[PDB]
Formats: sequence, structure tokens, C-alpha cells
Amino acid sequence: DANSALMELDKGLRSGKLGEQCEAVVRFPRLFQKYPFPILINSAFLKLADVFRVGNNFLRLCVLKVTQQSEKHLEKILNVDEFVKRIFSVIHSNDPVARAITLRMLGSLASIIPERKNAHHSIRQSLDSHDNVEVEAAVFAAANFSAQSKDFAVGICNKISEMIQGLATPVDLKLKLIPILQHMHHDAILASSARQLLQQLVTSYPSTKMVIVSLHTFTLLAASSLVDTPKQIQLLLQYLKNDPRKAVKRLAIQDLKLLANKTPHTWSRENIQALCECALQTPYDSLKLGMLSVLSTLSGTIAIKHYFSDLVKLAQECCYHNNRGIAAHGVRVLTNITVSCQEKDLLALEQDAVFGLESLLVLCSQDDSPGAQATLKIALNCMVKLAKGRPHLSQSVVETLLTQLHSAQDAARILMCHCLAAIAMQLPVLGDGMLGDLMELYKVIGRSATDKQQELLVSLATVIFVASQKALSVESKAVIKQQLESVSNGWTVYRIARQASRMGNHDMAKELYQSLLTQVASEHFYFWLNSLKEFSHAEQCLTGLQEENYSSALSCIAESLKFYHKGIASLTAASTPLNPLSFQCEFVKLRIDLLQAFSQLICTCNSLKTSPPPAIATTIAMTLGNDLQRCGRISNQMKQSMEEFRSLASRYGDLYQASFDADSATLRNVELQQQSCLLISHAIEALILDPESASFQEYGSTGTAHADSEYERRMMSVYNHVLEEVESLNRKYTPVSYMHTACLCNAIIALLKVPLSFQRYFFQKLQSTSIKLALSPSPRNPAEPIAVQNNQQLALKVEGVVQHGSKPGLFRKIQSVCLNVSSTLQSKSGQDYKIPIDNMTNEMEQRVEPHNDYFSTQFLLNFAILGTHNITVESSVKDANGIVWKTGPRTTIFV
Amino acid sequence: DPSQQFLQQSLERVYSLQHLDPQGAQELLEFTIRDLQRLGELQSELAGVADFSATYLRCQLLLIKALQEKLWNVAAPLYLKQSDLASAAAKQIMEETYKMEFMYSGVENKQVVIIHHMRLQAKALQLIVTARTTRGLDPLFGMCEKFLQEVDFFQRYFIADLPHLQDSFVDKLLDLMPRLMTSKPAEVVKILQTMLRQSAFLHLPLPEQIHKASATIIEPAGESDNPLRFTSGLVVALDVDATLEHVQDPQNTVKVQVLYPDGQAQMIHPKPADFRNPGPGRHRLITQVYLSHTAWTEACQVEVRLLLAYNSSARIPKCPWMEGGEMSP
Amino acid sequence: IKFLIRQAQGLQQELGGLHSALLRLLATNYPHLCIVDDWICEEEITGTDALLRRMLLTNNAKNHSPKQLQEAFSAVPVNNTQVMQIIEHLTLLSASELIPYAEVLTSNMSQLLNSGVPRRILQTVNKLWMVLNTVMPRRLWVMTVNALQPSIKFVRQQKYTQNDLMIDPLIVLRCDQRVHRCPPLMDITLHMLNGYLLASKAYLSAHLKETEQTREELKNALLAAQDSAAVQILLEICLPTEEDNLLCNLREVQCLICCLLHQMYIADPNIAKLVHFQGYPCELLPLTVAGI
Amino acid sequence: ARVVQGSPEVPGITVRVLQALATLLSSPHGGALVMSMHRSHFLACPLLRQLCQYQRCVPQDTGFSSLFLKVLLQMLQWLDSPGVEGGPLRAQLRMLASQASAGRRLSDVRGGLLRLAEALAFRQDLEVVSSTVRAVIATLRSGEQCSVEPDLISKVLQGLIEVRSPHLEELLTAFFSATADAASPFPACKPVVVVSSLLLQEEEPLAGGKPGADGGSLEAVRLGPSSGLLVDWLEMLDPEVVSSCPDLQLRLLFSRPSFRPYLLTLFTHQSSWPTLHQCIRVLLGKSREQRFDPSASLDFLWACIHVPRIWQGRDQRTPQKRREELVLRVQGPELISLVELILAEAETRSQDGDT
Repeated sequence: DANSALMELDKGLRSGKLGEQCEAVVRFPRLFQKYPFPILINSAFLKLADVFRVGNNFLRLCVLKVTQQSEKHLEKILNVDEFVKRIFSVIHSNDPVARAITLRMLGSLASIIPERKNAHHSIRQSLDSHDNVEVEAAVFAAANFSAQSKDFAVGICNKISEMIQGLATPVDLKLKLIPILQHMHHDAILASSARQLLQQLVTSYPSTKMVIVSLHTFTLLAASSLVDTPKQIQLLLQYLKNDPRKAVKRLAIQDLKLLANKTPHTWSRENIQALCECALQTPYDSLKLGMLSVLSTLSGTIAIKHYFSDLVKLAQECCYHNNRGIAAHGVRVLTNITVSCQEKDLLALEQDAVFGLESLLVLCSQDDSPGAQATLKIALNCMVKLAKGRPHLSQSVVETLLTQLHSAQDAARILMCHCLAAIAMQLPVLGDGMLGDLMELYKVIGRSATDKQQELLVSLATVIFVASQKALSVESKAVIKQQLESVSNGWTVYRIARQASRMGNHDMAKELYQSLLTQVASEHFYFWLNSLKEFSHAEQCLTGLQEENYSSALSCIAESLKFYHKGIASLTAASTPLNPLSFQCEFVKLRIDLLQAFSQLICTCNSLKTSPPPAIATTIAMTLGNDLQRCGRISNQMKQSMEEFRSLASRYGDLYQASFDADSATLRNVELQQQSCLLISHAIEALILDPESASFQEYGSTGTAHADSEYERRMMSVYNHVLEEVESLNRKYTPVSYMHTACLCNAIIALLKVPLSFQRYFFQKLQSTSIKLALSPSPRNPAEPIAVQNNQQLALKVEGVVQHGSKPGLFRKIQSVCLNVSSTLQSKSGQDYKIPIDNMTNEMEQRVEPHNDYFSTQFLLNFAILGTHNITVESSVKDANGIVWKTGPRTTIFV
Repeated sequence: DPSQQFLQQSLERVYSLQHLDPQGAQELLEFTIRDLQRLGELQSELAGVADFSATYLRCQLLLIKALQEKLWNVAAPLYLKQSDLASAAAKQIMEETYKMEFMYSGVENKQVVIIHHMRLQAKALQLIVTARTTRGLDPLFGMCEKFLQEVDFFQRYFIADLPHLQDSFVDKLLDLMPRLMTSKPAEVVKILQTMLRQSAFLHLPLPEQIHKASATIIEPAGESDNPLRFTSGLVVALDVDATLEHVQDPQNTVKVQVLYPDGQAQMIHPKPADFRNPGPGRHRLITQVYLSHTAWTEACQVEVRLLLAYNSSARIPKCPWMEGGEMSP
Repeated sequence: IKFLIRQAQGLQQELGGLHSALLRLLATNYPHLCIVDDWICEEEITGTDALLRRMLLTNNAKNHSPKQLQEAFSAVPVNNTQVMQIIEHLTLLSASELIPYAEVLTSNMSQLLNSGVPRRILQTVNKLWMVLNTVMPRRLWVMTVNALQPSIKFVRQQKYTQNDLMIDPLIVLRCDQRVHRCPPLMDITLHMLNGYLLASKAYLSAHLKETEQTREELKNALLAAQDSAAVQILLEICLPTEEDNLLCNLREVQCLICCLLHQMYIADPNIAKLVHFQGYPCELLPLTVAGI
Repeated sequence: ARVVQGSPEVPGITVRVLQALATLLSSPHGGALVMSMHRSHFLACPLLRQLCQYQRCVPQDTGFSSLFLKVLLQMLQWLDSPGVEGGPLRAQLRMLASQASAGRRLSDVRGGLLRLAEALAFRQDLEVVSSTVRAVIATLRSGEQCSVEPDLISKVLQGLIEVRSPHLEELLTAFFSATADAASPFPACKPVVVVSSLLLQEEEPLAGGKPGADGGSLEAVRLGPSSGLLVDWLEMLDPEVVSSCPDLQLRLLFSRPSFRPYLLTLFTHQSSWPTLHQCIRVLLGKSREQRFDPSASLDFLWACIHVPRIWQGRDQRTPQKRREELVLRVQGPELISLVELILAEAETRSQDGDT
């Protein structure tokens, strides 16, 4: 399809038709974005060079704009010499505008040709030309070619020095020539020369714009060359303490902010003390605000740990200031000092912390302005950090939040509810204590609300579900009453049900899904809601289990499995090629298989009493048997259960690496499920069977204070209980499983206590990344295999492009693509499989690291079979830490 | 000398500032590694010691990240998958120690004993990671006896400078080992783990060492297609390698690896007759390489590279990966 | 239409074919707006752009309504202390907030060159006109033509809206005649002259299509003669006086005229031949040869 | 509950550990009612109760507030300041709040020795912000500022500068042009945090010639860091260098400092051609008074000959090497004085040597 577009663009560019030519040129970037293939990009860039060589001086500007726009698609050009020659063939003209456009184009290409001496000579010659636009274009190209190309930097530094110090150029030309010195970080001598030049320029050209631009260049050089950053900080502090202008002070403040953002470890105690002394002597508010912002940025890193008493006094003084931003920065500094540092007297500061938070709550409660909401969010995330890094003051902040919830005109209560939900994820006693007040607010909030009643109700329901644990009391009926006669917004109640299913409340989820099943404006969403309702019903019926019960447990398991089958059927009935549901189907199917394995296990444990000893005793005496102790027919069932659990754990590990887009919570939930499955497998392998097989004691710590959810803590406690009950009964009784089946069934029931936790990735699937993997084999439009001599060779020439529908750097980053290739026989040779060896020796596991969004490897294979074969390839993207991340593109070609 | 004083300040900051939170130490190590890499890329005559310190700090960072893994915070006898980032980090640490020991020339005995202690700590970490997932108790005895044998060999080879190192893992293990030889390997590796957590951070002494890199001379270097004419039966053609710089007698030390597009890989041994040394401190390797394979039906690619040799067996990537001519047979 | 062109080019992610067709229609219908040197200064140079905007617009540029600058222009205290810093502090705008300031900048350019004015004020006015030429250039050209009047107390032709001005660009060459010794205003008038010559070419090309409901050779001859007359007027402007030769406004004006003539010769190599066949006084021979 | 409000405040200040949240909620409700302006007659009662509690107990109460419970006291002071700033209705409770803050500061400046500005810092800042009144003279403030600068005082100098800035922002009167230079020199010598604001107020709406004063200050006072600021005033209120006084500007440009090349570039690229020719002919004239530095004169002439406006868009570097046509014509005595000063300045040879 791209060939037709290239052909039509060529036909449009053939005739003159200046309008049509400009149209084609400005449409070329869309063709680049649609097809990132290297051959098409190379051909299009060659055609652009052709139309740039001869033109009416206006197509050249459009081609320059296209080149400046499509910069990432520039390194994937095969023919570079001819392109550069066609671009440079127009710089010898006498037209200054044409030469300026050519210089700007060359500067835009400074990432693919950093060693072409002709371009360096042209920039050197046209830098001191008698013009106005050509000089600016030469300056731009010189900056671009001085970014890279250390040789060009050492060749242009002296010329820039003379052109700046020649006192024969206007102030604007010097202001434009100064930022060229930023790219002098190639050698120590270059850095020293640029530093001396900038010092001389500051001491000899005292002016607002001049000093501003020179200091910006100097700090960019110091930040790109981390050799003299303390001297930079000292100079900035000296200019903050001495220079009386206001613009230079704000420039130095933003400079220190950038330095703390990028390189915070180079700071010392003297620099912080000097900055605090300068902030204490500032009579203005914006300057003190910027200095405190720099201090807050610094205190969030190891600088606050290396500093450890002026910063503490400054933070205590600016915590109760009149303005809100300064107080927010002060309380942020105080919270960071409390969390990071662990001094003795600083404990008292904790008081000054919590009450200080109140100073940020009574001023941004009913203000309704972004300037107040920013400080409110700052204080709220600071309180979250203080509560998650120090549980000693977890109640002293939640009580203030509860008391302040009554002092908002339905504007800040959403943020307070978000803060409460984020804090309650660690300790459930806060939710146990504040559930009553949350229900009181939910009851008194249903009076009247129009502006943002939807989000407010959603946040209230979310924090209530987080605080609650059962949601089976009158509170559920009260929430239903408050949501029924009020506005029946489908999205609000849908989000409420989603949060209820996420937190584990399944009764409210089932009620809301039943209420939403009757109002669906389509068919796919109807099946989705029906599947959610069936899953919630099966979850609720799963909780209907009693401790030490085995009669009704089988009926509950059977009805839950029936509801799960109905739900997965209604869900796969909604699976469409457009936006397919792959994670949900697999997750539900694996949950169903796990529960079926548990049902088989409990059925075998119950049938163990159905005359199992005398069953296999007719062929061999099972009593006192050294070969197979207590040999019975139950051994086959135990082995089947063990292999089923092993396959389930393998499928869990596969599903973990098959998503690549799940959040931390969903990955942790999958890991916990696989851990429970492996624990049940270890219990059925080491306890029910012979204990002399492994006999490995779990003498190690577990369940550290790092779980960010109550479900994870409950799962870890159940794991610890199972381990402590299995480590003691290992060598107690005979392996006929007299008391081992009892504790096994108790562990099975304990694992079924927590119903489930549908994590965030189950809905709103974001970060949709995909590798195209469009190889370039011989032309094969039909399904007929490529005619090969079967003896010479067979090439692949595989190449793939990554495509991210959402923000790439959100959760994980693509670093390596472990391309794999295999071959097998299609036709049956002797058996149902390919052959005795299937010709799967040719693997060639290659590990390519694509620097840009493109990669290309070379694959081969040698086969001497006159039949038809099958060639398949896999992406297997690798992240930064390093995980297989088995993707499922499944690109299969016959020959 | 701003670079020298800056390097000294960075090293003393890494050495002194060590009693803090694990995340703070990790981010400090990352920042110092980035700074040392930038200094090595910028400075030329002070690039060897800078790269050495950067590699040592990367080793320490990977170690402290392996010790802070979530596996010890979760159930031990499960070890489902992708839960310990140290199973693949111990090999990287061993390779990094091998590179720091063999690639650099100007090494001192203090650096040798420090890097051997680091290698022993890496072996102990590998032992811990393997025992955390090993199910059979019988193989545990084998690897535990092997580790004790390596410890005995180390303490027998290194007699001096032992009372110099204080509170270090090696001396603590040497003082505690008369008692660890009487219990089960389970509690043995348990005591080994609880001791290695907060053992020490040994300081490495800087020197005038230099790296061992090669060049990209135009001899069969990157160029246009230039598909040569040859057949599938006999050899395709012959190529010329590049020069060498600061290799510390590259004779019988430098290998030449050829990575074909197929799964096969050939490593031709060096020829001592062609090693020229008229530029002491810089060398040159002009050796004929033999290439031959069946027909390819295309001109996909080929890979030729230089490596290093060890006592028993190991390889070091020195030069940038330089592709050769297509030479379609 | 130029502001819409710019705001459509600023949105390249969406609006796929719309901006493309809009530019393809602008390049054919309005060639006088597609001049490269008109909207090429907006390209990035070294990143110093917008830096002074973000660092020198917080403490000021908040109480400088156009009426204040207007009342500061015309007053008994004709001192250039306040108006200078006022017109200088607003040069950091994004060329989109100067639309209300364009009317104040115009209608006072003729009063500017009265007597004893500094050099930085004229340079700032020229820079403001250049950054205001990237947006709404047609209305700006019309206002500058209507502002640069001879002011002979008698009204002969007024406001030159769109017809009496685009038909014959020579009106931009019959101004107050005091701007001849003024490099910035002369450069402004040269830019307007080039734009109006291109606009007249386009207008004639469009008018020969909306008629007879040969003429093409007549239009070509008229355009050639008009370009030759413009070149001759620009050459006669280079004459020293009516009765140092290197350090004066005359030198800068001659250099700007030579630059415009070089651009015209690069655009069309036939007008140079036509002018040389028409001839010009010899006093301009050592200037054009060494200047073009 | 306005009667028991003072008792509740005293209990929360001394030892209550519970009434802090109630007091904060009441203050927030009062602030919200004052912002809504729906007959918020609650701030006056709280202010009167606080004033009564401070008048009853002023020594032990202030000590307990600055030593035991500092966070609650600072929060209450901030809430009171916010209420007094928002509810600006004829400044009803502003005078009482200012008096209470002054009494608290006077009680803490003698009874609080260990907790030096621990909790009274907010009160001191509020008192300093509220003391920024406006002077009613606007003519004798210069003498007071000069006296405060000569007496080596910091707070008095800051108060005088604030009063002068307020008087300048108010209705402008007939300012003096005698002590302004001395005040500027004192503010440049001493560490002044509002030196730029004072200079802007003194050169914004003054009935004098600020350019000559700034030139004299830059030529006499040794202002290290602030010199560049003065350079700004040399390019903001002075478009042409030679506009008011030619002799002083010529002495400042060419003399027998640091900002010399910047001002030279400004005079080269911002002056009109008649003025430039006049400066050239008066500088290169026959004069043995040494009123011009040849070191700057040479490159000044070299820049005036090579002005980029003189060579706008002609071909780059295509001259006739046999003879240069485009030259700058000079006279006899002008060239004589030029070669005389050139041969005279080339005889110093401090460290250049001979080559």
C-alpha cells in the first residue's frame, strides 16, 4: 500500500504545480509516520533531496521544515552520501536565502554527518558573511555541529571567541553567539577556555540580557561537564548574595532548581548554609518562594542526609507564612527532613510537622483556585509520604483529615478522599476507625450537589470500600439508597462497582451489575456487564464457606464453577477482533482451572477413605514397604494433582510475561496466585507423599513490612500459616496421610477465604505497545511456499518496529528484543509431529539493542528436506531489569 | 588538577557516606557511576582509573541491589520465576571482576586482593541464590564444600594484608569458619547470609592504570556493500584486522572471534609472528583471517571481532563491534 | 489568512489534509505571502529565544495598554525616555499579542522621523514591524502605506485600501521622501514594495482569467516595465543629494537597495537585462557592480 | 459563645491538647464567612477576646506560647493575619491586632532568651509587613536616609528605604537633587536588599536629570556588583550616549573600566552618524590633555569603519588587493594627531617586550 502512496507522490512532484509540490512535501511526514520502513524512508528522502536541489526557493523551506519535524526517522537512511551531496550542491549559489536554508538543513542533519569536512568548511566560511539571515543560519548550523563533532568544536571555539570579543557586532549577535559555548564539553581544555571566556564576558559586559544568557550558557556547560559544579554553585550563590537586580536573582534560582533536579549529590553543607542565609535576608516573596522550592527539591535527595542548624530554622519560620506556596514548600521540607533524617531532637519537629499540615488545610479548603489546589495536593502527598514512611503518626493525620472533611464546600473532599484511600492501603486500623465518619459523610452528602457530584460520590464510595472489610451491614443498603433516587449516572455507578470489585466487596458489585444490566446502549457492553455480574456472584458464593466443613463446600465449589463457566462464556461471546480481550479470558480460564484442581484435590481427599488401603494391598503388602510406603491407588491421583498444579504454575508464569502492560498491583496479584499454587503443589508433594524426597525446611524470613494492600498481607499470613503447619507435621505420622490431609484441607479452605481481587489491569487497558515485526522475505503474496533450490540457503531479513499507543515511559521501557526463529516440517513424515527431531536445531537466539524505534537482524537456516517447512519468529522484548516478557505476535511464514 | 581532586572527592564521598538507607545508598552509587562514566568519556589521560572506579562502583551497586531483592521478603521455598534479580547478576559480577582484573594493566597487589575478595563475595552470593531454590539436600553439601575449598585456597594464597582489612567479610568468615564446619549446610548458608548483609565496604586504592581497547582501522572495516566474488566450496576471501593500544603484551592473549550469521562461531588463534611493537605503549595486529561457508543467496552480514584469553578460559569484549564485508559466496 | 495559516501549521499531529490543502492554495493564490524572507526569522537559532520572555515579563508588561503608548507618543514632553523603554520591554512578546499594538505603531511612523531621534528607537520599531509581518501582513502593509504620507496639508489620495494600492505598487515609492535617509523605514518600504509587486503580479494573473466573458503578452510586458520602473526608482533614490559617502544613512540605504535589487535579479534574470537596456546614470555604476 | 471565647483560647494556649482542632475549625469558619462577606461578625469578637487575654496575661502567656505550644500559637497568628488582610473593612481589628503583636514582641524580646525568635518570628514578620506606612513629607526623607546610613544601622535604613518607596509610589512631590547622589552612593556601598527598588523609585518620577547622577555615581563610587545595574540605567533612560553632557560621557567612555567594551559597542551600534563623526573629530583632534584612551580609540575606529550596516548584503570578501577604494577620509591635523597618539601609546611596553 505504501508503494502506491510513494508513486502518487512522485507523480504529484513530477509536474511543477508549486501548490501540488508543497502539498506533497508537507504530506510526506504523514507517510513517514504511517510507514517507518527503511527503504521507503530512504527513497522519500532521496526524492526530497532531488526536489531540494532544484526549486523555487519555497519548496526548500518546506523540505527544511519536514526534516526538522521528522528527526527520529533520519538515522534509517541507507544512501547518505548521495543525499548529503544533493543537499550541499545548492550552497554554492549566490542567493543568501538559499545558502541560509541550506545551512539550516545541514544543521538539521548534524546527527548523521558529524565528520563531513565540507559542511564544516561551509559553516566556517559563511559564519562571517555580509548578511543578516545567512549569519543566523550559520550560527544555528554551527551550534548543531558543535553539539557533536569535537573537531568542529575545537575549530569553531576560537572563531566564536574572536567574533564575540571583536566589539564590532551588535548586542543581539553576541546574545545569539553566546549559547554556542554550551557545546564545549568535549575536553577539559575546551571547558577551561569556555569558562575563562564566559568569566571575561560577565566581567566585561554588564547587562541584564548579556549576563542572563552568559550565565545560562555557563551553567549548561557546567551541568553537561560535571567537573566544576561546586564552583558553579558558589558563583550562583555569590550572584544571589551580591547582585541587586531581580532578573538575575530569578535566573540563579531557576539555575539552582535545575541543578538540584539533575545533579543533587554535588551539593555540600556550605552551599546549603549560604542559600539559607541568603533566603533569610530576602525581603521579597517570590524570591524566597523560589529559594524554598530549590531547598525542597534538594531535601528530597541524599543532600538532606549529607547536610546532617539553619535549614531547620528557615523551614520552621516559613511554615506559618501568610502566603500558601511558601508554607507548602516549608511543610514539604519539614516532612522530607522528618522522613529522611532520624535525629534525636527532630522527633519534636514531628509535632511542628503535623500541626503545620493544618496551616495548609485551613487556607486551601474552600478557595476554589488552582493556586490553592496546587498547595493542597503538595500537602496531601507530603502527608501520604509521612504516613507511609513513619507509621507512628498515622492517626494524628487521619484525625485532622476527618475533622477537615466537614470544612469543604464539596471542592476539596475528593482530594481528601484520595488521600485517605492512599493512606489506608497500608494500615487497616485507620479504615476501621474512620468507617463511621465516612458513612456519616456519605449520608450527609446526598442532600444537594451539582458541580462535581459524580466524582465526589465515586471518591466517597471508593474510600468507604477501602475502609470497610465486609460491607454486609446496613451501610450497603444506605449506599444503595443514596445512589438510587439520586442522579443515576451510568459511569459513576460503574466506577463504584469497579472499585468495589477491586477492593473485594462483591455484594455491592453484584447489585450494581444487576442494576446496570438493564441499561446498556449496545451489545458488547451488555455481555461485559453480564460476565462481571456472574464473576461477582461466583465470588460472593465462594465466601459462603464454613470453617471445618466438607459437606456443603463441594456444592459451593460446584455452583461457583458453574457461575464462572457462565461468565467466561458470556465474556468470550463479547471478544471481537477490534480491541480484543486477551488478558481477561486467560485470567478467568486459569482461575477456573485452579478451582477445578482444588475441587479434584478435595474430592480425592474425601475418597481417600473409600477403601483405599485394601485396594492396592492385594498385589503387594503396603505396610512396612521400603520401596513405596503406604502404596495405594491414591498415589496416581496425588501425582495427577501435582502435575496439574505444576502446569498451572507454568501457565501463571507464562501469563505474567505475556501481558507486558500490567501494573505493579496486577503483577503482584499474579505472583501471589502462582505462589499459592506452588505452595499447594509443595504441600501435595512433600507432605502427602514421602517426606524423605525433599525434607527442606523453610528456615527463612518472609512477609516483610512492604505490602501495599490488605489482600497481599492476608495472602502472606496464610502462606506463613501453611509453612508453619507443614514444617512440623513432616516426620510425625505415617505417609498414609492420616492427619496430613486434615491440614491440607484446612490450608485449601484458608486460601479460599479471600475471594479475589480484580486489579487495575483487568479494566482500562493502557500502555498498548506492539512490535510489528515485518520481515522482508522473497515476494510471497499467496500462501504458496517460496521455490528454493533446497541446497543453497534461505534468508529471512527480519526487522521490527515498536509502536506505543500511550506514553512509552510509563511503567517499563523497551531495551532489547531477543528475536527467536525456528523451523519445522509441515507435512507429516512418520508421526503426527514434524519428525523425530522436528528440525528445531536452528534457533539462533539473537539479542539486538535498538537505540531508536527500529531494529533489524539477519537469520538463516540449512535444511535438506524436499518437503514443505514452517518458519516462525518471536519478539521476546527485554526490559531494563531483564525479563523474558514472552510476547505473542506469532508471525509464521511457510518458506 | 581539577579532575584529580574531583575524583578524590567523589571516592571519599562514596567511602564515607555509607551509613544511610538502602535506597539512598543505591541512588548515590548510581549518581557516582554516572559521574565517573561522564568523567571517563570526557577526560583522556585520567580515563583508566576513572573507568576502573566506575566498574568497581557498578559492581558494588549490583551487589547492594541483589542483597535488597524481594525474594528474602517473600516465601523462600517457592521461587516461582523472575523473583531474584541476582540469579543473572552473579554472572555479570563475575564477568565484571574478570574484566577489572585482566583488562587493566597497572594493577597493584592491594587491587588484586580486593578484587579477589569481591569475587569470593560474588561466589557466596551465587551459593546463597542457588541454595534458596535448591530442593535436594544432597547437592547442597557438594557446593558448600566447594565454596569452603575456594575460601581455604584464597586464605592460603593470601597471607599478608589480612590484618590490614578490618571488619571485612573475608576476615569475619576466616574468624567464624572454625565453627561453621560442624553444622548443616542449611544453617551454614543462613549464617553466611545474615553476615554478608552489613559486612563492610572495602576501599580500593587508585593507581595509574589504563584500559585495553582497540581501534577501527579501515582494514575490512565498515564500508559500502562491495559484494566480493567467491563460491561456496573453498574459502571466500581474506581480511586484515586492526591495531591495538595498551594491551600488555597482546601475544598469546588476544583472540579473534568470527560470528557468522549461522549458529556456528569460529575463534581463530593469534599468530605470534605478526605482532609488531615499534610504538611501545601502542601495538598493531595484522593477521590473515580465513572465512568459508556454503552459499548464502544474499549479502546479509558478517561479524568479526577481537577478544581476550585467560588462564583456563574466558573472553573480554574490548573493541567496538565492527562488521566486515558482505562477500556473498 | 496568514494567522490562520500559521495556527494550522502549528497543529501537525491532527488536521492532516486540511493544512496541506490550505498551504497548496496559499502558494498559488497568494504568492506575495509565501516570501521566504518574510517568515523565516521565526526559526530557532541557539535556544536563546523565549528565555528573556520567561525571565523579563513577570515584573512588567501588565499595565502597558495601547492607549498608554499612544498618549506617550503624542505629547508636549517629546523626550524619548519613557517611550523608548516602553517600546523595548514589549519586544519579548510572541508576535500574537502585538495585534492591538500594531495600530499604535502605525500612524506614528511618519511622526517618528521628525527631528533629533535616536538610533535604537528606529531599530526597535523595525524589529516590531518585522515580527508583526509574520502575522496579518496585508493589513500591516496597508497601514504602513497609509501612515507614510507626504503630509502636505492637502489630501490627494487617502487610505489606499486594497485596489488603488495593489494595482500599482509604485505608491510605496512616492512617500514623504524623508524616509530615504532612514535605513529601518527604507527597509520596511522595500519589503512592502517587494510584497506589493508580487501581489500585483498575482492580481494581474487572476484578472486576465476573469475577463472576456493577445492579452498574456501585454500582461508580461506590463509586469516587466513595472519591475524596471521600480528598479529605476530605487536606483535614483541612491543618489547622494539634490545639489563621507561611507559612514552615513545614505550608505546603509544604498546597501539595502542593492540587496533588494540582488534578490529581484535572482528571482527574475530578465529585469536586469531590461534595466541595463534602459540604462541609468553612471554615478550608480560603481555602486551596483560592487554591491550586487 | 463570645463570652467564654477568651477562656477557651487561654485553655488551648496553656494546656488543653484538645481545643486546638476546635480553634482551627472556628478560625477557618470565620475566614470563610469573611470571604463570603455574609455578615461575618465573628472576627471582631475573637480579636477582642485575644486582646483581653493578652492584656490580662502578657509575661507568662507569651513565654508559654513561645516555649511550650509554638505551633498552635503560630497557626493562630497566621489565621489572625489572614483575617485582618482579607477583611479590610475600614481596618476595624487591624489596630488591635497590631497592638497585640507589638505587645507580644516587646514581652518576648526580654523574657525569651533561649527560644530566640522560635515562635515570635511570625509575629515580627507580620509587624514589619504592617509597619510599611506612607510618609507624609516625601521631601525630607533623603536626609533621614542619609543619617541612618551614616549611623551604621540596618533596621533604620530598611525603614527609611520603605518609607521613601511608599512616598514615591504615592503622589509625587518636588524631590531634591542634592542628597540623592549621596543616598545612592550609601545604598551601593552598604548591603541594601532594596537598592534596585530604591533606584527605580528615585529615577522613575523625579524632577531632575538622573542620567548625570548615574554617570557620576558610576564614575566615582566603587560599586562592585551593582555597577551593572547602573549600566542598565545608562541604556534605559538614555537612548543616545552624547545626549545631555558631552564632556562627562566622553570622560566616562575614554579616560586616562570593566563596562568599557559594552558601552563602546552601545555607542557604536546605537548612535547617529553626525554624532559619531563629531565624536571622531573631537577625539582624534590635536590635544595633549590626554582626554582619550588610544587603546579604546583604535578599536573604536576599527569598529566604526567595519560597521555591519555599511556592508549589508554584498559579496563576502571580494576586494581589490592592489588598492582599497572604500575608505574613510580624514584631514591633515586629524591624521597627525592620530599617528601621534598611536606612536605615543606604543611606548609603554610593560610586559609585551619588542616583538
